[PDB]
Amino acid sequence: QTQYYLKYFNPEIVYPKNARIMLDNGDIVRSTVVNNTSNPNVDMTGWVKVSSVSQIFDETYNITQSVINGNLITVDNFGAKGDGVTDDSAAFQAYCDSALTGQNLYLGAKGRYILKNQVDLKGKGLVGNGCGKVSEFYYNLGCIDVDGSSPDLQGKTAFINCGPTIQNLTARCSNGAGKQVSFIEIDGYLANIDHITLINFYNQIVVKQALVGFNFTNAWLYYSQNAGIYCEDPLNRVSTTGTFHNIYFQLGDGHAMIFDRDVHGCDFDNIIFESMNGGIKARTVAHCGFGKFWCENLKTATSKDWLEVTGANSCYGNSFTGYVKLLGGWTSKTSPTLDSLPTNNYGGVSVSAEGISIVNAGNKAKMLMLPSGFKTGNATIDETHISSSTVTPLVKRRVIGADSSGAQYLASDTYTKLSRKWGTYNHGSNNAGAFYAPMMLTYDQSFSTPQNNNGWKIVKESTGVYRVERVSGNTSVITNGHIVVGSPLMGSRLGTGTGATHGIQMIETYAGSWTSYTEAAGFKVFWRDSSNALVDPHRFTVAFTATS
Amino acid sequence: QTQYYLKYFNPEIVYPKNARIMLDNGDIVRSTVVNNTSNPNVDMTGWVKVSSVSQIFDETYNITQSVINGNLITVDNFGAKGDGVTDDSAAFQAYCDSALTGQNLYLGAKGRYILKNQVDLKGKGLVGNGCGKVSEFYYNLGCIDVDGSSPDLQGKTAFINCGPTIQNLTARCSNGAGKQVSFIEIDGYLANIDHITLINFYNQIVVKQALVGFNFTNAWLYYSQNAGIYCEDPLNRVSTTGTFHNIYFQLGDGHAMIFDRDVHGCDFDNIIFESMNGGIKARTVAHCGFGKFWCENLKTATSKDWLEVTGANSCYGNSFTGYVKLLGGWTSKTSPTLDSLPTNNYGGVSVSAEGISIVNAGNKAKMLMLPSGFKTGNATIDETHISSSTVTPLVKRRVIGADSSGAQYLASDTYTKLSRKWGTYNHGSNNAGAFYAPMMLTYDQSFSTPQNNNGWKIVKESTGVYRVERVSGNTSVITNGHIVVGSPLMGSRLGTGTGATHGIQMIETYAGSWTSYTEAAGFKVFWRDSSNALVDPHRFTVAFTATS
Amino acid sequence: QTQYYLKYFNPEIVYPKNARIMLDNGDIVRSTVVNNTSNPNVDMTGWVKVSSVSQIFDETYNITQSVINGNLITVDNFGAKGDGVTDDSAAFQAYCDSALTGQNLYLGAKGRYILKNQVDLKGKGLVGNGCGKVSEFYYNLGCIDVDGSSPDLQGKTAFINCGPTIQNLTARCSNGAGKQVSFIEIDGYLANIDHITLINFYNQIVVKQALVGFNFTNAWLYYSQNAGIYCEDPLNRVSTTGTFHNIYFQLGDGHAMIFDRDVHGCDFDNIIFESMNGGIKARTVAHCGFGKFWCENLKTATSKDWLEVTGANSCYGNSFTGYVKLLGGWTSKTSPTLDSLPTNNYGGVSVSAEGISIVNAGNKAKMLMLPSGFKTGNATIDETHISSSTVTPLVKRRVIGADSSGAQYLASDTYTKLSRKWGTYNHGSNNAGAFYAPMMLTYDQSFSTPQNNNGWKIVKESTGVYRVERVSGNTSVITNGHIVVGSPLMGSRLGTGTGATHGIQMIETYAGSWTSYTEAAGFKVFWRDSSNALVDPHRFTVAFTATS
Repeated sequence: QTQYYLKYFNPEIVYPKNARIMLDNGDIVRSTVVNNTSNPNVDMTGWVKVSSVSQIFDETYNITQSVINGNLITVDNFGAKGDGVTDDSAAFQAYCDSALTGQNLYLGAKGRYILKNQVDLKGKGLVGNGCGKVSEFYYNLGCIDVDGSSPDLQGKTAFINCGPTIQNLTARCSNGAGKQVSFIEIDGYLANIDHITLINFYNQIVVKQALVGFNFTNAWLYYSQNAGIYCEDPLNRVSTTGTFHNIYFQLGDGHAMIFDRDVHGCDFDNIIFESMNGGIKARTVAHCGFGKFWCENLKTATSKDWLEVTGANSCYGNSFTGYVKLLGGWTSKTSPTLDSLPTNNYGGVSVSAEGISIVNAGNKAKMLMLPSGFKTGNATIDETHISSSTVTPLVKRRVIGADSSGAQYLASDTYTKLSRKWGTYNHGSNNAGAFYAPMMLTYDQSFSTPQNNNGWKIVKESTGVYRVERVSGNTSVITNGHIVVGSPLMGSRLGTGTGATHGIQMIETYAGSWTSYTEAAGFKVFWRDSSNALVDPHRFTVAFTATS
Repeated sequence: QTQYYLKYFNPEIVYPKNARIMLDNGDIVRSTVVNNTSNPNVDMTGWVKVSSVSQIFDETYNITQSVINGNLITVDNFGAKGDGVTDDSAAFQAYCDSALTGQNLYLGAKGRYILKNQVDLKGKGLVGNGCGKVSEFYYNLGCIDVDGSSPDLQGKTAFINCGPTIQNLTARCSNGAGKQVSFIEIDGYLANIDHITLINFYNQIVVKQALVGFNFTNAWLYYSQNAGIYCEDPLNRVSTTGTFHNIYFQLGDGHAMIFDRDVHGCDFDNIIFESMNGGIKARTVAHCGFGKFWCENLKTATSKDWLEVTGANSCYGNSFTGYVKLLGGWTSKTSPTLDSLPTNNYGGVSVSAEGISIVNAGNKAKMLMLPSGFKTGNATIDETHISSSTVTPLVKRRVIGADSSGAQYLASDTYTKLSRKWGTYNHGSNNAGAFYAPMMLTYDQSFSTPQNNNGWKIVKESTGVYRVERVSGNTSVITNGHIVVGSPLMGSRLGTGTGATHGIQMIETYAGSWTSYTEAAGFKVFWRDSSNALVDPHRFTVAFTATS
Repeated sequence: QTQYYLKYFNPEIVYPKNARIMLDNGDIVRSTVVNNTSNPNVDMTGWVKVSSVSQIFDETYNITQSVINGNLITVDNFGAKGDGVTDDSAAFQAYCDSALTGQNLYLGAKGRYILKNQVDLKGKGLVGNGCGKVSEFYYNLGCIDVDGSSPDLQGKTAFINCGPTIQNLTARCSNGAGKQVSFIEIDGYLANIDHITLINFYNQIVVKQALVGFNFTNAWLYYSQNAGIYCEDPLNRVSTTGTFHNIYFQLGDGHAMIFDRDVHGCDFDNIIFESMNGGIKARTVAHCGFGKFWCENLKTATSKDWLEVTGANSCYGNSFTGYVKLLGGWTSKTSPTLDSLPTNNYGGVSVSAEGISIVNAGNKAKMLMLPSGFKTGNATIDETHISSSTVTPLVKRRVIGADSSGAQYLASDTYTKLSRKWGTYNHGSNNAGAFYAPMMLTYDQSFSTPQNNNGWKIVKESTGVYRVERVSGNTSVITNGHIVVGSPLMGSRLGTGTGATHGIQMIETYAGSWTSYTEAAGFKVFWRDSSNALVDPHRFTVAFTATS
């Protein structure tokens, strides 16, 4: 009054419904009741503040601005400044303690949020305001900036009790060298971590308990002092089913990842180690998948394995199925071309352009396929059936030429207990053929015991008459076989040089077995001198086959 | 009265531009025109409500709060309470029917949003307010909570006509046991589903039509009654190019995934089945990739395959290239070590620490590489050229020792139509050498037909004279070959035991072929008794080579 | 003027603290100072506008609406209309130039944002308002719509200097056919691109410099005129460590991806080419991973390789470890079954249901494993040790039958410098056995030089007496060997047909070596006629072994 509007509360006045006056601070209040005689400066019953968002409406929706302000709540709602100077830890904590906030903590649109004290997320996840490059340009636009010089953070993790989300985040530690300040603690059971950039800290990601259903992707993890990702697993729960994809570890003083204990069934792919002092370290790595790794340079170390498994025979069952690039000091115990050890191999299948190989932890056996053919780690190559119960022989087929139409002809071999052959075929005359590796067997009267081949031995029956005979228990037979008798050493083991002439006679299995069915138990060799008298060589060879 | 501000409309007054009065409800209006005589209680032409966000400005931008309220719109804008009690289905529908809303439906920051009626998304995608763990703690902070006890949802899907996005979402069905309430229907063509947690429901994800360009990742799918993901494909369009990564299926009464029909070119990786009653089931699985699976325990079943393909020879072309962990009843038809069947194999390549194998659906053939060597499923191993047209022989090289420098010496074999040899070398004297598997061929006058090896047979020419000769059509030759004659059976097939002495004579291909060029068609064998008289054995063997 | 509220500034009046009056435009101002005599129409010192959000409070937080409006800032804050008509480029630029905005540029909830001029993102990333299907329905709800008919955009990229984020975005170019308008330029070092849909444009994604730590996933890239993704790398920095997953390239006039130069250590998986005119093209592709590709139809081309590498021997070290589906004209140079070339193979390991193979770029060698066995590209298969220094022989073991318990019996072979054998065993009599490939060696007086096998030759000592002897430098020995003498050609090279009878005598290495220890240097062959007189064959064979 008169030429401006201003009226303060007057205890003599009765204010009607909708009457407006000013509080002593100048803010306008509106009476919501008839006959209002209450002083709004001490009692707001029957009054509302007109500048409150509960009294402001969006006519598009016919709701209050108060309701619209529930759409997105951030740390800015709780007084966070994000100004690169002011400690926002209390505001972050108030956010996490509030009944109004959702599953995650959110940053405001723009801000470098300083934290000088530990924040207990109380099970809330963490969502930032962008996943930036490792530069001041991005830190100034949007990040969490933990004050590593703060005495209350020394030896501690900046965020504890994180929920199942860390995403869309840039977070650094400033002035924390030597202070062992780690960034965030998150439980290993059920996590999605994606699109993060972490800078400095001791341990960047501290996994609590053990991995299970833990997914981690698209992370730039720079300058950690101890580890990018650390999992102590103090109760030895055994980590499983963790995925680690698209991670760039750069210029860390320690390792990329440290598991103090055991990891099973985890997957690692498209990982970069650039100037780290260690790759992935674990006690036990079992049935894990490893894809592409790019390992280039070491910070201060001279030589490090990209994967370091400390337990004896504790690296096994793995799939090393991406190329591992090694430059500037990195080594590998998983290459297909690596020679096997008798024990403590990094067990698994290894597949890359280097080779296709497979090895177990506790044995020398290793097979490798290369463009040239095959290599073995134990000087042995087995060929058998997939079924352990099948006891048939194998047949090998091999291209040896063409048939008359010009198509490839694959010839079949034979390798049974009784026969070794390699098939062939004459397409001119249309006849099968074969090449033979016969049984060879030598008689020598100077042997302490008779030589035996496959259940046959040679014995003297009488002067000039020798039996190539079956020993007890040999029930196998010769069927239509080939027979060659070798050269005699006469008179002594050295031989005199005199000769002799041989003939043979078959030994039947039953009466008529040979005559009628070309089945024989064995055969006799008869030796005679130039006067056709029976004579005894000191030593002689025979060669024969058990089939045609 | 003059001690407070309150003036209602008066029809006798002319209100100037910018004059303020109160509506009968107490809200202030401002005249926007000169000479205003319109009653704002019945006609707002020429007036504006001052408490509207269209009349409130952010001076930082010189725009109205109305404009700023277009940045993010959620179901809260349409009256959703998210209070764990109130049915918000009408508010969700209003959101989807609004001209103001964008591609997706969004939840507000905090809320447990109850739905008691089906929501038609009208092509909008769905974005939640967090991907939480499977616990009341997260449901209370942020989720959709479908009332499965609602009669209007029995046997139906809660959300229909979903757009190409489902993300950042926690959704449960409460009190829906036995009511067959499914969560969401989404078209198979062009989808991105990521970072979701779904709890209960009959089918959690209902795919409409068939997959193509369908990407699904980072999902915790717990307690489904029938399937985590169901694709009927009623028109048999054939699903393709679907990706399924980082999915944790736990404690479902049915399967993880059910395809009633056919799936081609899809990828499955880092999947967990924990206490399910079934894995992935399909009619046909063709040219799909399968990576790491962790399969642990069954809910009520005793034995289930992790992958179940029902069609005969309908599992083929696949890549089973991650380790499949099997615990507590899970089985597999895809292990590298599994024996092949004559038909209905789960066709594909299988690569893990268990082995490297390859098999087709409709045939017994299967090759397996292990640390020890090789195993075959059909008792056969072929060795040939990659080209089907090449008809040269192969050469196998094998390490047999060292050369004089101490380097590995790989010796070469020979396997042609006419020669079987294994090479060697003497590095002391610097001479090549070889081991031989000769052709063997036996004459027997008791044979019904002459024995033939590779186009050669033995025939009697005259008393004591035999030709080892080429049959009609055999145009192959012996070049500088080795010849051994075997032992004679005289007088009868059994043999008398008398002997005989042999000599040979070559059979030339043309005049001088042997004498000048060591080429022969064959050779004659001459047999004589101890008086040097020509004599006829009943049966005898020869062994010879076609090369030196 | 008593029946409404309106008072303008009066220079005669002294306004107390909290007094309210109207500016000449009608907006209310409140005095913040005592004794206020300043005209708020020309000087706002000592006054505040009551309709400003700095003067509106959310009592839930006790903060101003101004603070809450810092939670999310979009292009709408800078006057963008998103109305499908108005050019918003100036608003987008103002956003990027503002001190108030964070790491990324954001779109408002709903809008089709027209851009007629280039926007310089100034290092900000780009976040849209949804990743939609390729349809007007989604463009109308939320997208960037670049006006390709704008002369100022011809031959240019619409967005330059993008930060490390492109996500949640739909962007099209309208009316740009032939105008070479590209969408966005982003640096190759440190990027996360995900959940995007791009429609038309010349190059959709223009990578500046070279890839490193570049992650790209979940993209629908339709109708590009030249390339979905283009990387010039003008300085030949060499691209590395880029990931390209879940990309659907459809109906482009050019290629999916074009690298003008070199790519190392990159990963490509779950990619679709549908009616493109080219796949991935690069100069050099080194140590890259390729997973599943679905290649179906060409737009106007007749035949195209899914991967096209132009440099000679510049495709090497790769992993082709997913199935590549080829339909409607697409071809491949990476199939396991493809025959090798002598040079310019697409080098790498290839693993799918088609086969398991490995090949290098610059050599014919290629090994392939199939269900049937093995195939080689160079007519050769090697078998050796993984270690290059090991010089022992190998032993091959092969199933040939069963032992007496019915278990598989694997027999061992022998292949040394001196011995070729295949083992067997008689489980009836419990005796080992063997099949033999002996050394064969022929004497021929018509040879210009003696035949030598493995350091042994045959020489005439005297009439009828021949030495099978070691040549100079052969220090190897026969130990308990088998000896077979072959058939004599008498009188001439052709032979007369007369015979002869042989005997042998060993040649010792030292006195008693044979007699006592069965060690020999060689052996003599003695030939005699039917009168027992020494005689000289023209030619004869021997066969012997160096071991028993």
